[PDB]
Amino acid sequence: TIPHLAIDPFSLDFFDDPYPDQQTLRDAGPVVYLDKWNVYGVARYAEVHAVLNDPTTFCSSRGVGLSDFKKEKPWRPPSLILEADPPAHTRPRAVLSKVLSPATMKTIRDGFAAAADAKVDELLQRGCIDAIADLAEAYPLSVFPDAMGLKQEGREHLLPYAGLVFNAFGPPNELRQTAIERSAPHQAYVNEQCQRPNLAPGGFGACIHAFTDTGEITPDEAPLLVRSLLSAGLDTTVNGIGAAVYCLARFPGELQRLRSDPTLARNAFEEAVRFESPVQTFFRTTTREVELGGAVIGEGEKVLMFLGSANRDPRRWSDPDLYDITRKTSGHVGFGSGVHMCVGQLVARLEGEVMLSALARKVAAIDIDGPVKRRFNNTLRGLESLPVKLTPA
Ligand code: HEM
Ligand SMILES: O=C(O)c1ccc2cc[nH]c2c1
Ligand SMILES: O=C(O)c1ccc2cc[nH]c2c1
Ligand SMILES: O=C(O)c1ccc2cc[nH]c2c1
Ligand SMILES: [Cl-]
Repeated sequence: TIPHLAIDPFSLDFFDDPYPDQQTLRDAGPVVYLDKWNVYGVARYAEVHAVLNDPTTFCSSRGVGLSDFKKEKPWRPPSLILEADPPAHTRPRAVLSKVLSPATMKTIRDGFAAAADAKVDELLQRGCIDAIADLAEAYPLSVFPDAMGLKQEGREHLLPYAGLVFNAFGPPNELRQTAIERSAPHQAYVNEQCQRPNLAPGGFGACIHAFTDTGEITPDEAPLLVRSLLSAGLDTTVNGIGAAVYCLARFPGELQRLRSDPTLARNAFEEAVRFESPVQTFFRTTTREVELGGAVIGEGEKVLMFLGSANRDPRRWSDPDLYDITRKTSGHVGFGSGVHMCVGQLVARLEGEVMLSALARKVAAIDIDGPVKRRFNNTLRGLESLPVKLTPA
């Protein structure tokens, strides 16, 4: 018997306060059935980790949102990387892994760190700033579109295009419907920027298109791979940085430990990813009967993984509701796990580290001062507005 729960993890009330319900999702049993969306769910670390690490049984090619692409029309042409299984997955994965490699990171690191220090110096001139518009959004907007080689015009579409992508993995609720109704101008902007003549030399976009020259990908595949980094590579980093600042603001003792040792920046960012989990959920579809958490699930069944919940499961983590910058974070699933584990994670940690290093060296206190506003999305967790006073060191 699988416990049935009436919890809607894509409701606004859930997003506004997910932690009691994520507890119930873990504590009802290792596998649950959600009445609202007629789907099975796993919320504990053990099951989440196990499902991510068996892609043959728990496939991604039938979609990693609620929609089963074997039965339903995808809202757009599927991603060649996220919505593919090995072996088809492997060549696109290899392309993007090379494009966002450690060696690539070394070549852009100094520019990113200089941008982050300039950003923080400038916020300190105003003092009262919005840690989302002025920092978690503005910083990645200042580095990532340029690292891609995007033109200046139309960049206002990038944040809402990714809200659309992340809303679309959800169930058919109002967030998802309104996003698709409003999608056409964002998709048109992204489609044009995926084309080879629109991507500046030296940037990730042109680097992807250079794989056509050796035959490693076709000219039809290359724009779809650029489209993956424009879908996945901005709003996630915005929300991880936003999380990290919100954590440092709510946990003033941790900000003082980071000031005491700025080399903790990279880990303080990793721990914000665990603690907030910007990507809260993904689905897989079984490709055979499987025993999961003691229950036998049939072939062809969607399974929802609660990544945020797994990252707070007291089965795996000591004091999971505490933000601890020296936590051993290795093994969190905020970037996934296994063959699809975030191929952009070094870009994310690069941005997060240099920004928290700049904060570590320049700022003495971060105090929330003004109303905090959450942004609701089917898959992304983050704030719309976080008004803070920054006190210079
Ligand atoms: C804090 C920031 C980020 C978080 C939390 C995040 C989270 C994730 C997660 C959970 C997955 C696994 C998907 C699955 O298992 O189905 C993933 C994969 C991926 N991420 Fe990220 N990511 C972040 C930043 C980035 C960036 C900066 C980029 C690109 C520049 C990126 C590009 C991708 C792509 C293309 C995949 C698909 C990899 C695959 O299917 O093999 N992400 N990400
Ligand atoms: O043009 C489209 O909307 C569309 C939607 C779904 C798919 C699946 C492969 N091609 C598509 C195009
Ligand atoms: O601040 C924005 O422009 C904005 C608009 C829509 C979304 C959807 C996810 N993040 C957003 C930011
Ligand atoms: O390949 C993509 O288009 C894509 C879209 C969203 C996500 C979120 C994690 N990885 C992604 C890849
Ligand atoms: Cl699209």
